[PDB]
Amino acid sequence: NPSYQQSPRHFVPTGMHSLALGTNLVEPLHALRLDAAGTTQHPVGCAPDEDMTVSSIASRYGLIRRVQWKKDHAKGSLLLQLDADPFVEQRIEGTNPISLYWFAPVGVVSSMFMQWRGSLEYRFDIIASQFHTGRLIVGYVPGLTASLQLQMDYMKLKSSSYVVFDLQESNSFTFEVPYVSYRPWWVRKYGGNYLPSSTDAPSTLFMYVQVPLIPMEAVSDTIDINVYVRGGSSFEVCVPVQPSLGLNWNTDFILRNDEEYRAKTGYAPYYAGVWHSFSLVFRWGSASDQIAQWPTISVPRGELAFLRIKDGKQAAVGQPWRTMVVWPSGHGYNIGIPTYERARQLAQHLYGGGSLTDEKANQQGPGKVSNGNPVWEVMRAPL
Amino acid sequence: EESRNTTVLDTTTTLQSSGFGRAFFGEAFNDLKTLMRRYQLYGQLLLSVTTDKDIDHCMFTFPCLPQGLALDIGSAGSPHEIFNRCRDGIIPLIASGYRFYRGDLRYKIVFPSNVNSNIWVQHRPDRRLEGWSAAKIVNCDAVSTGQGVYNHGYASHIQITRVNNVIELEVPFYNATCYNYLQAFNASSAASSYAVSLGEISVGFQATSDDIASIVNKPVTIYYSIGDGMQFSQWVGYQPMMILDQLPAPVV
Amino acid sequence: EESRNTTVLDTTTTLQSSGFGRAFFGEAFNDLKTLMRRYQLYGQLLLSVTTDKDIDHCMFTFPCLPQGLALDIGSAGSPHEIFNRCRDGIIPLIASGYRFYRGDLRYKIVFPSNVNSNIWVQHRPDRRLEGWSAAKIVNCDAVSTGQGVYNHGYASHIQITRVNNVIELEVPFYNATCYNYLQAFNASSAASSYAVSLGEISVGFQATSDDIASIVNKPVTIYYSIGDGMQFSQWVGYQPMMILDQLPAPVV
Amino acid sequence: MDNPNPGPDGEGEVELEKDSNVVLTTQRDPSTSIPAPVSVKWSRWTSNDVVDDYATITSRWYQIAEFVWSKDDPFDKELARLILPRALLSSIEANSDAICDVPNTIPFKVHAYWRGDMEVRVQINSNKFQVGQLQATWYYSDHENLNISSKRSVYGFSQMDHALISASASNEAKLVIPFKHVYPFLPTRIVPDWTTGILDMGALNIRVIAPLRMSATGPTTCNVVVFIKLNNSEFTGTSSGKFYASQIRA
Repeated sequence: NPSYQQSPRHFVPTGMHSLALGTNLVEPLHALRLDAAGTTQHPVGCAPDEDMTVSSIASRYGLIRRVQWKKDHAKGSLLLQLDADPFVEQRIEGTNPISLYWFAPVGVVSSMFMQWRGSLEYRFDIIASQFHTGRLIVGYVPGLTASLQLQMDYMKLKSSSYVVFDLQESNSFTFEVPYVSYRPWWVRKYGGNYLPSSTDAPSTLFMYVQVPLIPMEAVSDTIDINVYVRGGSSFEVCVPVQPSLGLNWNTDFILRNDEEYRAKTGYAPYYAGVWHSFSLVFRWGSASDQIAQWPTISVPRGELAFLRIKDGKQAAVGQPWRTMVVWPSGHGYNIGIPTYERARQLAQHLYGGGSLTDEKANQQGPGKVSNGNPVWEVMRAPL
Repeated sequence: EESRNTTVLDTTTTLQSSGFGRAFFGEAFNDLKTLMRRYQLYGQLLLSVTTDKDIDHCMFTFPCLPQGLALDIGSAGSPHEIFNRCRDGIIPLIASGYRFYRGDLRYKIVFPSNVNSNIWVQHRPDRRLEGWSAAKIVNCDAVSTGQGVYNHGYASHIQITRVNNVIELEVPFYNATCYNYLQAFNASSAASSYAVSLGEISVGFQATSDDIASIVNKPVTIYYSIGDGMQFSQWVGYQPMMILDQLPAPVV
Repeated sequence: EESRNTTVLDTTTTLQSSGFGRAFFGEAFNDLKTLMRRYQLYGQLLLSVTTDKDIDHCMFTFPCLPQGLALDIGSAGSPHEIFNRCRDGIIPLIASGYRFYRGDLRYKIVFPSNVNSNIWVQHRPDRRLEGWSAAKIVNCDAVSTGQGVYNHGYASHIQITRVNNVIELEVPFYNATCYNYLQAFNASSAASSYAVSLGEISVGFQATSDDIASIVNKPVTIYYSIGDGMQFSQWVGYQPMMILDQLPAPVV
Repeated sequence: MDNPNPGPDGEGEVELEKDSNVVLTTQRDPSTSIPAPVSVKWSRWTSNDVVDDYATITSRWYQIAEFVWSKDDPFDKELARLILPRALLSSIEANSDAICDVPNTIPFKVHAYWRGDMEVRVQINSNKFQVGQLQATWYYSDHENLNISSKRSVYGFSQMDHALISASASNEAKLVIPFKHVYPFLPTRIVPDWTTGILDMGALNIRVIAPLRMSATGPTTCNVVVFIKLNNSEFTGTSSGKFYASQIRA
């Protein structure tokens, strides 16, 4: 035993490693493996064919638009005016209360990032035989705000960058949309559920009809044009933020309007139980001072309110407790008193100027808790 | 063909490549594997004790998978506001675009600080996942099988809450498969259910029924990243998305 | 011209240069970048809970900028005595003399010690700064948008208050600009507001509404330095200053 | 360049694709789409039984689907959701005879497990004046996914790689499908650990991107025929044919 008498280190504790960092950083853990050098391995048929990579996800065409190009379109008719951002939109005509949406892979991989830059690539597949002859401008106006989105024609389009395509035999072309902005990157269109920081596109992509469609009398008068979007060779995204998109795997959404009434957060499930400082009262736990607290009901001056639950099956069951009188206990919070009319008379006593200690347990029984935090309906009556 | 490219009618000049932000921000964002290793909130739960729990009884369980859990918005009165409002996060938004995965996961379970009790954590690779229903965090009821207790041979770890209330994990790929399924899962084949989650992690407190009252309705949040061996294999396009800022605001 | 020098009528001899105190004090003070890296009090706030907060709800937010916040003296009854009496500190006194900045910031948020609850911290570079009004610490009210909650993809960190109640940060330059504005900001252009703060840090507790009462009216102090990448660019002269020891004393 | 001289023999060059004793010809170049690289053999890891590919019989082509594609079919329209290791057997059982009657599928009657690649040729016989376009897309394990009922549209299968069958060009769609299942073998019959969803590698599904368009007196219908080869196969677990049950009709 040599005695070590030199001065020791002098650190800072922290509770947790970094959640943000993910590249150049040996992250220590507690592996639930049996070997300390063990790492999952990929044999010759379990091999990763796809490198997960933004420039390999964004480099995939996704169908985004179906354009009806008929014979009776004039020499200036608009076919599409979609925006020159990766968030090109195709909405599903469904019956859900929140509308689902189709995105190109460049849009989904660009929705997790704050900023993007670079050229896009639109592939137009003009589905025609070799006997349809047409010609169409696919142009690009740098910097159109929404007020200048109208007052367009193909003649204003020809002053900017544009591409005139001759539909004679080859019936597909890729217009590579330029990236012209004042900004090296460009902030995402939608953002999280947050109405500011919602920036429209740098520029707009148009597609007019330069020379109208001239179909033969044996082929059809109409032609579908498919429009595909790909992140180009120069497309790139940088800052990882909250995705602006959600999956369709669970499209249920809960509107939190304040008109309905419930217990406070963390005080549910609750059951009818006795309490020594107060007769039954709704308790969220078995220890003392664990009464379920309740919000204050906005009762106007000169009236009163008792309660009745919307669903008696979700209520706490001693009879299932469907009526309740919410009133301050004096300990700084509102208790919910289960009642048997009696709730109306108790609201007449309390809101009329009485107290709990004025003269004006056996029903506990099994003590079934409520089904989570059930919604309580506020019944209101004049005093 | 999909990525064919017939006639590139290019009007553009050359744009200077930033290296996916390497030139400006000092870091490249091309590799999406290293963005997947930022920890995302996996689950969020309030500790609800139903029956009298022994020391062995697991407080909660969850199947461990990179697809994200069956998304708990919450009850219609009290919704979990992140999974209500900020739908699905990043890792199942990228794993939504693939079909198979072969790799490990990390967890970093964060415990409440009011509790002091020692916490055990089991990894159970035996467990099959019977459908996307109940592919979620299960507050465990009274014990009927060996699911509900601490078990012996499975790999465990005990976080002392008094030292640090966060246990950080590395859940290995213990499947007999080539790779596991990655979308939502309906369990057609009976052995296919052995190939979705990496296992089934169960977290349990070692407290008796007198210290169990300080545990009740405290939050436990779980995180996850994909842990350096994760290789999503087959490219499958994305499904219909929902745009978040079109979700309705809570009108006063 | 400004720094022209027509006829130097010098009566002086040579004075021995100390090296900005290197000869006496063992350290040079010429570089003002390294004086800027001493931590200055950024903000100071009492935790005021308004509505019933969920686990996701952010307790407070602040836009993160080296210019100093919109200076909160306080209410006319109870002033914050440092920003009342010791006006503005050093880093916006030096950043008052420049126009643009490009760099990072450090924060070192100090939490109260009576609380135990685990604390999350988000950096949100999406957020624009709408004017110097509300360029300050915002005690958040009830949730209407995704501003008010924990979010997924943004870079976060969770300090365990039981281990150490201080989280130390490095907020990177995630702007699409050349450099950001550095004086006070009136938001003329609608995209100019994307170029003032580095982002918008939101700190939130993971406590329920029963542990939220120990949080109420506890102080949280924030610091900042400029983090080794900060480069203030365009020289702009100082504005009218106010002398501090001419401020009136509190007469008994 | 551009010297058209048709004769009695016709104008263009005809390309072949010969197998064991099946040659099927196409005038047009295929639109090949290969969703994964070619699979390794993988009988070393899970089979001690005698394993042999029956390439003189299994690698022949066999028609497994034919369907009229009229102009009455709208835009977002399925035409055939073929489950291809099943559809090779359920087409034969749809011909009202057993699996052992066809040379291509007798080792499915005998053996218990199968791993192999699949070639698919989705041939069309549209007129030159018809205008329309199919896509033929392979999805790995359709029925092991529950949100595929919402993905199953032309916007979702255009994102993964797929073939396009234009009705003007009378195009042909080659489609090389290597084996990527979770488990390295597909059982041909009811096996002890799974009974439901047998021999289901995934779904070839053939949506419509553009419907048929024509004049008032144009040719309305359009026949599409799907052929399948089973080339880099291997069969293991020699078992009795009386344990093989018939496929689900679907």
